[PDB]
Amino acid sequence: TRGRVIQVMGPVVDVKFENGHLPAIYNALKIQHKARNENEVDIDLTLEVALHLGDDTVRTIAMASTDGLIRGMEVIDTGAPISVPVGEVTLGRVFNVLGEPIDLEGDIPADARRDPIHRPAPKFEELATEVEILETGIKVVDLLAPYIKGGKIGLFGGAGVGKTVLIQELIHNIAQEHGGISVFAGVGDRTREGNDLYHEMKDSGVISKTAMVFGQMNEPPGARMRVALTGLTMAEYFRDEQGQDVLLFIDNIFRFTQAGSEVSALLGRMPSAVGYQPTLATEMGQLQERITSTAKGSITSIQAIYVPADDYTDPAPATTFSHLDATTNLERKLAEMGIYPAVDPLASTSRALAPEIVGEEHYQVARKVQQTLQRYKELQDIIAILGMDELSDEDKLVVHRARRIQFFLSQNFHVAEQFTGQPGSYVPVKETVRGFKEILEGKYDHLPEDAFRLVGRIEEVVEKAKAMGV
Amino acid sequence: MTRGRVIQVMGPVVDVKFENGHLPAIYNALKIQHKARNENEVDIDLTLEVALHLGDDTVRTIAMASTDGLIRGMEVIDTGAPISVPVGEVTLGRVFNVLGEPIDLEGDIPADARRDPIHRPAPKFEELATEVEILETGIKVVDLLAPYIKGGKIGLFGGAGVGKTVLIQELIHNIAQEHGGISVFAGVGDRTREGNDLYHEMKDSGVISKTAMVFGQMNEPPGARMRVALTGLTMAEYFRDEQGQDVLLFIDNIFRFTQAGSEVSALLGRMPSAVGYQPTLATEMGQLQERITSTAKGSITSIQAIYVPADDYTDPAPATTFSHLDATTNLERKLAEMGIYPAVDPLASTSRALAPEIVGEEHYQVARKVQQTLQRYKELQDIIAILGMDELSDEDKLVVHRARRIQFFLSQNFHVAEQFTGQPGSYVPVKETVRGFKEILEGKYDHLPEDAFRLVGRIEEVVEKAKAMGV
Amino acid sequence: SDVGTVIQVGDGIARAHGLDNVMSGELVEFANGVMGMALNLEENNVGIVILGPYTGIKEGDEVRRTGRIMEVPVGEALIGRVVNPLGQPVDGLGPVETTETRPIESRAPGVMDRRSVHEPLQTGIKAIDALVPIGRGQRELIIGDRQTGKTSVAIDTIINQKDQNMISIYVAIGQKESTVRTVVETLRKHGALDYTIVVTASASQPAPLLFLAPYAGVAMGEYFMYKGKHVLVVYDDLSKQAAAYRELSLLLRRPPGREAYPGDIFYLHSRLLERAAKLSDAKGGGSLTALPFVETQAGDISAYIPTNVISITDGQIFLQSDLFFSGVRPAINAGLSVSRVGGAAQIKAMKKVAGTLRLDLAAYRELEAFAQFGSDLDKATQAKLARGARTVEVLKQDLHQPIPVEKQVLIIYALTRGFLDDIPVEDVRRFEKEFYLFLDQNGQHLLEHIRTTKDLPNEDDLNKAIEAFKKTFVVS
Ligand SMILES: Nc1ncnc2c1ncn2[C@@H]1O[C@H](COP(=O)(O)OP(=O)(O)OP(=O)(O)O)[C@@H](O)[C@H]1O
Ligand SMILES: Nc1ncnc2c1ncn2[C@@H]1O[C@H](COP(=O)(O)OP(=O)(O)OP(=O)(O)O)[C@@H](O)[C@H]1O
Ligand SMILES: Nc1ncnc2c1ncn2[C@@H]1O[C@H](COP(=O)(O)OP(=O)(O)O)[C@@H](O)[C@H]1O
Ligand SMILES: [Mg+2]
Ligand SMILES: [Mg+2]
Ligand SMILES: [Mg+2]
Repeated sequence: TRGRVIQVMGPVVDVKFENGHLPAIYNALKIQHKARNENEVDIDLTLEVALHLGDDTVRTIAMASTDGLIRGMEVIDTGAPISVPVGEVTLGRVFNVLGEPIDLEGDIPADARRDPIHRPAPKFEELATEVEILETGIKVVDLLAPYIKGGKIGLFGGAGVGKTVLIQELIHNIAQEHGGISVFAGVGDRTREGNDLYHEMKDSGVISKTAMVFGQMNEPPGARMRVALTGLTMAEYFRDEQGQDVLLFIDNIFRFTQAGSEVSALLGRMPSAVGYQPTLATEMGQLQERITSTAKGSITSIQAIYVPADDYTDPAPATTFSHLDATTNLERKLAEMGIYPAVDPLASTSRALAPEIVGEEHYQVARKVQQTLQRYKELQDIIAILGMDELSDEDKLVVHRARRIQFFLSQNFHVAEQFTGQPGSYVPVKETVRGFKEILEGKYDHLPEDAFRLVGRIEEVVEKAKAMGV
Repeated sequence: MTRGRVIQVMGPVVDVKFENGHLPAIYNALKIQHKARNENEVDIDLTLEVALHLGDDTVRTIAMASTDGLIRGMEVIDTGAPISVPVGEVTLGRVFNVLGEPIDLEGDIPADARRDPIHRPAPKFEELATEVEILETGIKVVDLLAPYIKGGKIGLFGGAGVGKTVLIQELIHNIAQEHGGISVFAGVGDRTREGNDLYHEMKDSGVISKTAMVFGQMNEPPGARMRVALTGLTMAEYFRDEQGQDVLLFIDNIFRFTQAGSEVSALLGRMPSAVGYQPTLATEMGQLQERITSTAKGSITSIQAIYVPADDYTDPAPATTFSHLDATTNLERKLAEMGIYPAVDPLASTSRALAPEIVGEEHYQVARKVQQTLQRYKELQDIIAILGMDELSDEDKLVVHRARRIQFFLSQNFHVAEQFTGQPGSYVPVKETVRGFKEILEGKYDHLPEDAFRLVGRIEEVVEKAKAMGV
Repeated sequence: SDVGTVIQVGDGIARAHGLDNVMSGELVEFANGVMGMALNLEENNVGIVILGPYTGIKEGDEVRRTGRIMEVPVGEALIGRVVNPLGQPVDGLGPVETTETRPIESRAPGVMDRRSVHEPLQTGIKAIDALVPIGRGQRELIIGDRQTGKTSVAIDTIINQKDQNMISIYVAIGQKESTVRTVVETLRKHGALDYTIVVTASASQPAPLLFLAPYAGVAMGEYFMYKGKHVLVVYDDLSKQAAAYRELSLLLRRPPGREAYPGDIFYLHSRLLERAAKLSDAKGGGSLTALPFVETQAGDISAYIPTNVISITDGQIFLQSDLFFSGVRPAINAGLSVSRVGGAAQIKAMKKVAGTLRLDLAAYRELEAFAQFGSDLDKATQAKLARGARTVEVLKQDLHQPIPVEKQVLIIYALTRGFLDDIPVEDVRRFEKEFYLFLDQNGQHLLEHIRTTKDLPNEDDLNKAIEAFKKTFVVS
């Protein structure tokens, strides 16, 4: 009971299994062939099943390029979904979508258990709703949009704003804070960044308690689509057996939505909206709903999103926005201003900025900060085109402190070691919230604004000025 | 058995069923001769061009004249070759239909004449030449901002009603008298009125002796409209190769070739593209345009017009043909409504001949500095609509001041205009053009009223108008 | 068996019966003698895109199977010639002795094999080399409207590679064949054509030859990179390649998508654009930087081809038509152009001056966007508006006159440190002209230290040099 290939149309293939032996949907298939003659080409290729057709035939998608496929090749049926090896063995390694290790360190044995990629989501009975503030050590995120365990978190931006630099600073700070497993998925990631990140994590020695999944842009669209679910199935083993908080990072899900749109067009369905497939909310929900806090522990996730043209009504961002618990917006104007990670104080929102979850002082502090920056945002054009001396002395006070606040949300970073070389550091929550209480009190208003860039404490700001001698 | 039968008709398209082993090649031609056998039928002589095979010996064909009357089981003959045009010395002074038969009442072409295929491969990279120099033509804007190229493709782009044919007629009045070379004028998508008006214009000036002409018309079925462009080009090709004279080619409207393809493609049976066009837009349009080339053997200069389907240039058929043209003129409706003629877009006119080597430094500096003032004037038009003129200062006041005058002084009284309006026309030398626009940019004549600069030839004529208005 | 009969011949495509053992992307040869690239292996008939002229083929003809797969000729012999994507000479000058052949389609280098991009690709274009830097191995889009400056920037790149080793290539897709001739003679006149290959597919060519042109160009580039020499590939318009794919797929009856582009387009371009690399010292230290171009329709954005390519490439340059007609040349918008690799690629001297220049120009871009309409502003803003206006005027440049990096850093340094306040905005393009002559009449040691050290000279002597020139130069 092995199938035979009967059409090829690029990524799509058709296989005519003998009836009585048809695979399920989302099942997996192997081609291994060695060429009989000189003209032929040796092939090792896997396919996934995507819908059934009229008689015996099944319509499938290919995870490696179909070049060299004859008609009438034998297809092996695995009888199961794409199976990913799960265990502690995967700590430190880099994998492809099918679970083979890309790095040359070694090969996972056949004897180990492997878990299916596709599994039903958490039920209504099993789910729970704990609330705890996740101390990330990033001065904007901890002050103005506090992250929470158990939940989907979102980073929205254009291109080249800091999304990957920031995701690296997260992975490093969490590896210092806890020996909690991390899984990183580069879904449709440029093969260049994969080299940068693998060597940065090997050279800072952060990789001992992490795993990595990659699918590059030069992969078929189906292989770009299924890479996020491999990362899910790995993080799910660590929660269910080890029972501890296991972060899942996804490098950009915009490529994932587009890979689904291209697969639907190859399957011959009819577009909608700006050409996205019909089943946009379904597929994305299927992914996003597994990220949860059931009774064993957590799988809190931090994801980044490309917003094509600074208009957020495009289907992929708009469909994503409902699922996310807390979202911070990255704007290129601040990144080019050289204050980092570029996150807008006014446009960032979270569920967790309420006194019952975060804390009484934290609520009063954050709302004073945002009111100060909002009053600065409406005062700059008068400052530009009337004389700056015309601003009232109370508004002049709001100006002076808004300058300091805007700079002191910048922070010196371990990931800057590659780009600029400086050491950086980590800030616990208490020191962020107190330092901003120091900023808002105003006794330190004598120290100059230039000092406040790229620092981790108000004592560091005193030191930098001290070098300047202030 | 080389005779066939029509099996299906579908308008312009017809489907023949030749017996096995005698299928014609693509682009061959087929003849219909049918005796009107009974009191019900209509006699016809029609010829068909093969455009696809479709298996089981069927071939799909485009008719070259209206299909009213055809019957299932009626016979079709095979010529054996492409639509064959009679060419040589005797062509000059004659007017042909698309098939190569004369319609001019003068007579019929001797049967001994060599007749040639219309479909042949384009000239190769080793054969071309690039020695580039100005086709100086006296049209004030085209002599300044987008100088036309001797031996180069020239393009006129505009919407319906903006002024393309008046510009072509001024070009024939200025160039075709002095060129000293064979001119071919082909009408594709042409009004029959303009065809008669031209034939009388050419006889009244005697110019008809050297030139030859091919016509199709708006009332023709699409296949004829497509294959007129190719029949005209085959004539110009023979004269520049065998005789070696410089040749001038005019095509009246080349968009109608692509549109006729759009009509007949969906019936042929191939899926739409970006706005209903056939799939093979750029390959077949490029195939035609890559033949019209100035090899070393002898130069062609060719002046074309393209109707933008609406006032939208982002449409596929204008978009594919903007690449192929060395010098392009954009005619825009908004200027024409202001009464500025010819309505030439100063900012969007592009030509390879602009380059300090080709025009010289004095002429270059002026083309760019004039485009710079008009582009700043577009920016000021918005802010003056909010704040008013009273709020601008210095460099913004003088741009609106000089951009009005320059925008009017690019308008000229054509020698062909004397029928639409009582006026006499002009011819302006390049030197008077470059001095004139320099003098306006310097501001020597800033005191003259902006009314005076409209529809004028030289700055001396503007001073004379302004004197009569009381300066 | 492996001989088959043709049963359609329309439109530049065919269909055939038989050919049981056929493979996707195989070559099959017609009785006429031209050959085709099998591209849909459907249930009972093979789709066969036809290379060369198709007019001779008729139904009932026979196709034989070549057994080979698509391969390109490669050697040192090609350098200095103009060649067809199938590999034939089209320039005169006779045949080329290509020692061996490489496949058109093959796997790219893995994630481990590459290294970080750390050495520059100096272009000579002041606004790029300062504000949007390129490093060897980087892939960067230039996207703009028609007649804005895509090919002039490409040619300035190929012309500047005389001074630093680069086996550059240039691929022309769909072009008017007389424009290709004007380009080739421009490369010959500037003395630059003997270290580069030019590949031409003209507009007349049948559809598959437009489609396969960048795949064969990169197949030529990567051989030199495997030897270990730096390489540069330029694709003169990728959008025309995408259109050739659309027309080819629509004739093959494949389910369409947005616009009508077939759904495979993003994969097809990623197969092209991810072969570019910077191989490790274990693999030889080579490079293959690539510069694709896309022509956008009317300032269109968020369209299908531009968003695909903008997602793939590690940076993008956006050219503006309304900038060009306002006198900035080559027109480059600093606001919308980004380089993810930037900062690392630059020389250390450039890193100091170009980093601050980005800050200055971003700050004035916003202040001018609103406050220029009002006549009079705050003093500090009138100063920042003056510095921005001088910055854009000092970044204007001529055509086919690359400026060496040594004299770029010295003009940008003169700009940022504010030595140009005394001089008027109109006179600056003459301040540059008279200064670079002075800098070759005096200051050769400064340039020599920068040439090999990559390092900014001592600030005392640099200021002494600029102050002396400001004694010589005469203000209008
Ligand atoms: N130089 C000119 N001087 C005066 N009037 C002009 C001039 N050019 C064009 N016109 C006027 O504008 C119109 C131009 O008519 P024309 O035959 O050029 O239309 P068209 O653009 O050729 O149409 P189509 O695209 O269908 O061929 C007429 O009303 C004509 O009188
Ligand atoms: N740096 C420059 N300074 C002045 N003019 C320039 C410059 N670069 C290009 N140009 C001008 O650009 C025009 C042609 O542009 P170019 O030859 O680059 O075509 P393009 O804009 O790339 O469009 P296409 O891709 O269709 O060729 C000419 O007028 C040329 O002088
Ligand atoms: N702290 C920092 N110091 C210096 N440069 C930085 C810093 N953060 C970001 N950058 C620069 O900005 C770039 C941002 O690009 P990135 O967000 O990594 O792109 P992508 O998200 O597409 O991978 C970095 O590659 C680097 O060049
Ligand atoms: Mg990224
Ligand atoms: Mg007309
Ligand atoms: Mg070009």
